[PDB]
Amino acid sequence: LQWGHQEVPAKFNFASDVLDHWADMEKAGKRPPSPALWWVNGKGKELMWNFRELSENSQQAANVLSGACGLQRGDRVAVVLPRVPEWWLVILGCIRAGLIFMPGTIQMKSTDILYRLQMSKAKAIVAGDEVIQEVDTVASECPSLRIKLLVSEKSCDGWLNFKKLLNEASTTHHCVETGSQEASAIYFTSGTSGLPKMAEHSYSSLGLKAKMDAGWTGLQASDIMWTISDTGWILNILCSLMEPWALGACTFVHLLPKFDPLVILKTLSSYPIKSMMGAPIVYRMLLQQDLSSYKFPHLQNCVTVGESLLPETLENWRAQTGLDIRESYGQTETGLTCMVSKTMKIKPGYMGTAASCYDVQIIDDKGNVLPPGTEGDIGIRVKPIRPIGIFSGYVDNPDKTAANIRGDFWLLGDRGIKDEDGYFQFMGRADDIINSSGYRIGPSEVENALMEHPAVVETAVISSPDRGEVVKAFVVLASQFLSHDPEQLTKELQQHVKSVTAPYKYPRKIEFVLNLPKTVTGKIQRAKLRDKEWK
Ligand SMILES: Nc1ncnc2c1ncn2[C@@H]1O[C@H](COP(=O)(O)CP(=O)(O)OP(=O)(O)O)[C@@H](O)[C@H]1O
Ligand SMILES: [Cl-]
Ligand SMILES: [Cl-]
Ligand SMILES: [Cl-]
Ligand SMILES: [Mg+2]
Ligand SMILES: [Mg+2]
Repeated sequence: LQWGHQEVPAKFNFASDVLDHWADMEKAGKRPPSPALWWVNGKGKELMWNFRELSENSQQAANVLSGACGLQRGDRVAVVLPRVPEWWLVILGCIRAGLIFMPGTIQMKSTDILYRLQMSKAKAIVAGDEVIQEVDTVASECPSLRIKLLVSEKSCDGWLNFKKLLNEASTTHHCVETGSQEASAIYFTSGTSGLPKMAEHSYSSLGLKAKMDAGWTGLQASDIMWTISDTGWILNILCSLMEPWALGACTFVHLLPKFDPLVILKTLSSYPIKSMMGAPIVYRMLLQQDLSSYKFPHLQNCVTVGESLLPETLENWRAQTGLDIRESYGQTETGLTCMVSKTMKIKPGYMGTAASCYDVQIIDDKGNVLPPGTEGDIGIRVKPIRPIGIFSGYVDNPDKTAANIRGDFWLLGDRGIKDEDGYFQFMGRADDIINSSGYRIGPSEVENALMEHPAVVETAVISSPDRGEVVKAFVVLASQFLSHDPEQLTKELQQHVKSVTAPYKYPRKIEFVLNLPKTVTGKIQRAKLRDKEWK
């Protein structure tokens, strides 16, 4: 890879360097025993660890992984757990013992579990009892897999008993003196644009970056943050674990087994949660609940990431709660990239300014920095100095990593515009923009236009070969419209878009379909549709 060099300490480890500072303050009486992790299941069980208990209990976890499981420094460990405290303990265990943690969603099918296990050559899997049947259907096809570690109230033959081993383990573990650029995590990307990519992160690219970013949410040392996230995604490590614990703040975890928005509302209203992080969908769902009946005067900080925060959602939330939602932007490869900080003015439709380690710019085809107000590719300067926070590269695929470097910049693959104050506005995934008859057409606008029509339940807008190409809509019809003549309905839909947007943006092709392809997270796979359209 030719992408600069870093200015980092030789060694870094979040457990030893950040977390164990807080444990030591408590132990030296320099700080009172302060809550670190507060977990509830929504059924009347709660558990809380202070910083000393977290440190002792996660040292036990490192002992289990390194001792009982025989795992050696650099060994790769898949972690497929729901929102249970053992996820936080196991990840910390991995960090202490110098093991590469590889989190995945419990929402995975057995074919996804096979793909990840095989692709990553995982030596271990840590799972809960609701995924062990799926794991065991495919585990024999995974020749690198040596250890199956189960987190459960029950035992299963073939699986080591985490909870029992944890309790037998010493609360003293000698934390590995891990290198700042040594591999700490592998995150599989969610698969929006294609097969999941294996994104390697270092001890510093996660923990030092998080340390440097600490407090961007508005969180402070005496506060409680609720990050609402699947444990399988990078959001969970960066905001659920690292942000609060860099600050000595408490992280709040609700099992939330059904992701029920009324449960989220009740939780916010019943617990002294000062800050929350969730995808835009969380706020949208909350706005459809009865916010007159469930007040949360304690809540101060509302942040979001993952997709565009609609000005409409921002404005309704403000009206209904008196709070701002502060948007952030990034990707698995880069972590927190742009954000609206606690002190910054909120500009609806904009996702903030560069995160501190980063020179984020809009760049042209040659890698040159563009003036404000010009649409281009969003990029992070990586030469001559690669900033702390950027990942280590795609596992096994250095060609792929190199292919995203343009001149001095890492390409995010997203289009944007930067305003006069340096705020970014997201302008779509670069590969999804349609070029027809010398026009550039973004799919979101066409999709939104289509969705206004009562006939349309869901839609994806993609390029199709023609005039170079043409705008095509895939449309899932409302049941009552399936009986309509499709030629006539196509014309009616084409005419409708032509009336809400620039007429050069209308879908010249419309295909009616019964479902759209989506990732495990529900993101429409436009690439997949596009690939098939071009054949
Ligand atoms: N505030 C925001 N506004 C609009 N889009 C956002 C955003 N924050 C993140 N994103 C989108 O989410 C992407 C990062 O998502 P990731 O979690 O890294 C997996 P993905 O890129 O969807 O899958 P893939 O890499 O497997 O194709 C960004 O590159 C961007 O397109
Ligand atoms: Cl320290
Ligand atoms: Cl729930
Ligand atoms: Cl929204
Ligand atoms: Mg991506
Ligand atoms: Mg509709």
